[PDB]
Amino acid sequence: NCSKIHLSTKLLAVDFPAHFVKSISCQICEHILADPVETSCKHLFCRICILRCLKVMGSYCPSCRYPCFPTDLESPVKSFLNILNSLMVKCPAQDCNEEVSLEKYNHHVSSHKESK
Amino acid sequence: NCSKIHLSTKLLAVDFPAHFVKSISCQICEHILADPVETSCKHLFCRICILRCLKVMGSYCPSCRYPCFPTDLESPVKSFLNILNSLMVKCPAQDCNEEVSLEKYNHHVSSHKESK
Ligand SMILES: [Zn+2]
Ligand SMILES: [Zn+2]
Ligand SMILES: [Zn+2]
Ligand SMILES: [Zn+2]
Ligand SMILES: [Zn+2]
Ligand SMILES: [Zn+2]
Ligand SMILES: [Zn+2]
Ligand SMILES: [Zn+2]
Repeated sequence: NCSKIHLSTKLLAVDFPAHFVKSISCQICEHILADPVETSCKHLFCRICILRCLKVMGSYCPSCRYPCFPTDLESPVKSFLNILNSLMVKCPAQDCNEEVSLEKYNHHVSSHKESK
Repeated sequence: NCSKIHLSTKLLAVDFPAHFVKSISCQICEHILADPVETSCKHLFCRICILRCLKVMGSYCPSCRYPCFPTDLESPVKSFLNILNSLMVKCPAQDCNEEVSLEKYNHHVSSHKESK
């Protein structure tokens, strides 16, 4: 599943209120939004999660069921992207006790020193 | 009502996704949270809105209906307060076309020059 490529909200460093946690999560897969797109109805989903639902399930929003098309998919406003891209997350790599921002995460994972 | 003392979310400068807007709103009055407190169940309400509901309605969370007491009411985590206190809002005073942060709002309103 997308769990192999997406981050779980339980990796969030900060203990945020539940509705806020929900606001930065994909409304289909429930992971922290990865490449978020916004429907005409202002709901959020990872670009891949929504496109698949529109195909296999129909042209309706998974959240509210209002007509939804791939061509309607935009990027969330900048200020929202800023809040999301800044979330601090606890890296789960064994013995690593480091917390990094969502935008700096992939770099942190890669930069991890391998065994060899 | 609290509408005389609370700000409507339609005064928000930025057009945020609906679930995020919901996250920074009082789950009882629906205004932008004013002096937010968090229930044990991680839900948010203006300090005055929740205490009245606990009195007149019962000791249960308006959002989820899980037992709720005044003594359980804490302040939201700091990082959440930072996001909330920074929201940009469009002052509705006639001819004023100024946008200011939530924490600087009361100062902006007061500093408004009167007629006289
Ligand atoms: Zn996912
Ligand atoms: Zn997703
Ligand atoms: Zn929708
Ligand atoms: Zn690490
Ligand atoms: Zn209110
Ligand atoms: Zn309220
Ligand atoms: Zn609750
Ligand atoms: Zn003004």
